[PDB]
Order: sequence, then C-alpha cells, then structure tokens
Amino acid sequence: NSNICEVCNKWGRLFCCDTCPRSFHEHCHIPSVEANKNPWSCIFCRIKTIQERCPESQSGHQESEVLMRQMLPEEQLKCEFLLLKVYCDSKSCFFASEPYYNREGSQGPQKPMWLNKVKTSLNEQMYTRVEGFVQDMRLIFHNHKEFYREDKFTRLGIQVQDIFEKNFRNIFAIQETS
Ligand SMILES: [Zn+2]
Ligand SMILES: [Zn+2]
Ligand SMILES: [Zn+2]
Repeated sequence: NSNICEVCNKWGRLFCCDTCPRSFHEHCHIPSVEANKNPWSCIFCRIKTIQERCPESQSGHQESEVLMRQMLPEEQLKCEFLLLKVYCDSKSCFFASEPYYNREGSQGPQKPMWLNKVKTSLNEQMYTRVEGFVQDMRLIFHNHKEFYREDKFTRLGIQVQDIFEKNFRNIFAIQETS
C-alpha cells in the first residue's frame, strides 16, 4: 500500500485499503474509515464495484435526471466520493471551513456554505435528492465568485469548481457534449 494519504498526500496514522494500494487518514476518507471490517475496501473500490455490477450505469445521462434521484445508498456513496475528489485538491483548503466576510466594497453571501458543512450534511443524511448536495456544492463557488468580484482570488473558486464539475460528470456518467 501507499505510505501517504490519497486525499491530503501526508503520512501519519493511515488505514490501508484491502483491494487497492490506497491509504487514508481516518477523517480524510469519506465516510470516515470504519471501526472494524476486515477486509476493508475504500470508496474508490466501492465505486468501481457499482460500475462493474451494472456496466450500463456508465452510459450517458442527463443532468436533470441525475439531480432528481433520491439519495438511496448508491447515490449517497456517489456524492460522498464526489465530495472526496474535491478534498483531494489542495486548493480545497480555501473552501473547507466556515468563511467570514469583511472586505471593503463587498457584502457577504446570504447563505454561506463550505465543504465541512456539506460533509456533516451527508453524514447526517440531510439530503433527500442528489440535487440538494449538488446545489450546496455549487453555492460554495458561486458565493466566492460574487464576494471577491475582480480580485484575482476569484480564480480559486473557478479552479475548484472545475474539479467539482469534471468529477460530477465522471461519477454520475453525464452524457458528453460540446
Ligand atoms: Zn489525509
Ligand atoms: Zn481501494
Ligand atoms: Zn446489470
């Protein structure tokens, strides 16, 4: 197995996957690495299994259909993996914890949002449809773009949103378009 966490790329107290060489810190994995379970299979492995059991799940889908899906166990897992893929980028640090807003010439957002809040929301089964999760994820980057206006720091929101959207299209097998 790898000797660094797949998500944050640091060493430490690592839990190893039994079916692939990835390793994880306890709270870097989503969901947090389960207490017992031998063997244990990481979320990458669990997502690959879904795909293998239903090859047709990789045919193209419309976003509108995906968003209306109820959060049954497989869609819960897919949103957890998508959230983890965002954390895998180091620029996610900017969006992880609760933000605050005091900048001359800007007003803070009406509905602040952040990754750790989405994480808690998923853990507490607060989303009933994929749309709930995706709306909160997109709001993180929209709030950032609106608040930082012409500051070049706005680009960090564009960058991390792009990681989100690419992974959303991959995980949920959104139909490719130009
Ligand atoms: Zn880690
Ligand atoms: Zn694995
Ligand atoms: Zn099948």
